[PDB]
Amino acid sequence: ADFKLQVIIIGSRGVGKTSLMERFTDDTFCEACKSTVGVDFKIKTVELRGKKIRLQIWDTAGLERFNSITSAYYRSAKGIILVYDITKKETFDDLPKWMKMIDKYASEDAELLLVGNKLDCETDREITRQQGEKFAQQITGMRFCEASAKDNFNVDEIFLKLVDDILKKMP
Amino acid sequence: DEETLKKLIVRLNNVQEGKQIETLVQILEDLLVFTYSEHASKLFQGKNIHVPLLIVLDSYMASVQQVGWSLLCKLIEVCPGTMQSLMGGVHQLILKMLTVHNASVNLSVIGLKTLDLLLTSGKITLLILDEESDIFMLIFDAMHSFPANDEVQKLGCKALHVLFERVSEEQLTEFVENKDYMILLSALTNFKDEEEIVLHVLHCLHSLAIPCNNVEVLMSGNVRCYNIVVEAMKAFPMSERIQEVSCCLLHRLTLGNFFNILVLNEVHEFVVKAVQQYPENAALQISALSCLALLTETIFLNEDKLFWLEACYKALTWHRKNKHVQEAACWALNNLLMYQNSLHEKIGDEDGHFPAHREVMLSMLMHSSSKEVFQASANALSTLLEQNVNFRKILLSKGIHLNVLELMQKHIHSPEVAESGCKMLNHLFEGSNTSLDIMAAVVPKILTVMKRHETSLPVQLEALRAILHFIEFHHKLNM
Ligand SMILES: Nc1nc2c(ncn2[C@@H]2O[C@H](COP(=O)(O)OP(=O)(O)NP(=O)(O)O)[C@@H](O)[C@H]2O)c(=O)[nH]1
Ligand SMILES: [Mg+2]
Repeated sequence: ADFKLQVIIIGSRGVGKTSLMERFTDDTFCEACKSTVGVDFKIKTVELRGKKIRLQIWDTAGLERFNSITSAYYRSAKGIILVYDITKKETFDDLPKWMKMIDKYASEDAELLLVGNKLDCETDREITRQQGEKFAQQITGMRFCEASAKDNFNVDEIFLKLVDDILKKMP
Repeated sequence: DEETLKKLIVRLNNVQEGKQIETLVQILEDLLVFTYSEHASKLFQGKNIHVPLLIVLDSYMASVQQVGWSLLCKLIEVCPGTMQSLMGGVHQLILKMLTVHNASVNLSVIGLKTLDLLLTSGKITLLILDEESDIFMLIFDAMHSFPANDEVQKLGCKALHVLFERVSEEQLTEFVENKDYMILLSALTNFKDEEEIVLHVLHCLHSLAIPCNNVEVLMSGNVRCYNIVVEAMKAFPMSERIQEVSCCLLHRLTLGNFFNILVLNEVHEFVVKAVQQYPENAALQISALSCLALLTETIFLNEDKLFWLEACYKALTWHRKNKHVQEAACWALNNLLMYQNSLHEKIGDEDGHFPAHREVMLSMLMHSSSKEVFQASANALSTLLEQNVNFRKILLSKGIHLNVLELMQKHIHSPEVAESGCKMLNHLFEGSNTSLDIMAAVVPKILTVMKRHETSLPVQLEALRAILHFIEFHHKLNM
């Protein structure tokens, strides 16, 4: 245990934040994933870049009611992950509000990554594939990398690329 | 009679045939449970003959080791002096006896039974721990290999409950390396309806939530310590042991992550029931009232008010001689009144209302010798005065100002008590008269408490607020 992080996962409900956190940390999956009643850890130990990394994954609610409580944790987050489901368009159009909360609460060393979940319905995807980086044409830290939890496609790519992008910068 | 036992000792002392011996001591087992007398009072057996007969004559054997390690446990109960002679050996032997016989659900129950009857002494736990065996590996292997056996899971767990209390502060943090968590937690799942297994599992989880890199892993979402709630709700609604242990664990868990506990509503709705149902087990009070004094900002940021206050008054009244009960209870009363203004109207000297201000007054005046109780008591009499203009007329007449100034001057070498007592003296006087003897007695003491802590930002803020109340007759005021 050489370093501790605080990577948080934020996004409007129904997209699959808990499913991505589970696919990375413990690889389990049930189709009736009960919605997170608040915030919740899922601690992880990853060994990379010649260091042991104690990664803490704060899974958040997504409702409008808990939007205050989650606001307490945007400060310490070394890397923030924002998610939108490609089958519902309004689950992407929420993103101005999430970006407003990020720009209000986050820190200066907070890398902000966007992730599109549930890619196995790309043929039914009501949101396109080009729109991601087109929205990420804002502040240059905003990456974009679509993935899919239930089929385990580019899942750990998200977290591993994120922790590399984090610890390649700070001393 | 005794000459039969002499023949038995003479037979067991000389090994000639490897199979006949297992009869003789077996008959002794009958005389072990034959309660006609304490004929095993000679102290020659069971400590100097039976241990060499038990380790040498059959180390690997289930021939003799089973009935031998059964005779030892049947002896330790009846003949008491063996408990003094087993150590001061039997501890290097039992680790090998568990190691070799790693594959018998009927020869490991007796080993763990001698362990759970043997570790109650002390000074043998230390000698077992300092060895090459690493007994935790043995008990955890015996628990791993044998699900569904009700006695390896218990007689284990009860042998960890007494072994985790004195291990380390780093081996404990190691056992959270994906070990303790699986064996201990799982037993909770298979035997969720048996009492003693659940009580000892709650104890063991309570005994490795001591570090700070461990409360994270326990409150996490991979081994979620909300098994405390299900244990306090189903397997023991009306038994004080599991309630007390569960609630002390829940007090230990409340580190800087409150909004997991209070949001999961069943972890602040159940602790209150544990307080109100059992007002006579002081450990339950010093756990639960402290836990709810911590969690009250979150439980009132999200009736529900009336929960604590009757229990806090009952805790103040009954456990008078204790200091921790009164500290935690007036802490919870203060932190309840400061975050719910309405029941300020429900705490008064009149009929129906609770006279808790007198109780906090007497609870400060008794326990003069402790800084923590005066700290929390001045914080609990501050809030009880700033929202009322009738409680600052009884205490002003009973003589609490001289008492609190003597208390401050006795604890002159601490800034906490000076700050809290000065806040009490500031809130107590506001909007009253000052008969010049009062000022001439007080103001030197506040100036003494003002030039002995000349760094703390609130001990001069409260002081240069409190002295503002006091600043023939002219031939006295000039003096
Ligand atoms: N096929 C498929 N289904 C998915 C995928 N991700 C999520 N789902 C489905 O969508 C459901 C949405 O539930 P959930 O994962 O909790 O979404 P959420 O937004 O994280 N809920 P909350 O944030 O409130 O906890 C899941 O239960 C699962 O059935 C995916 O990649 N592929
Ligand atoms: Mg979810």
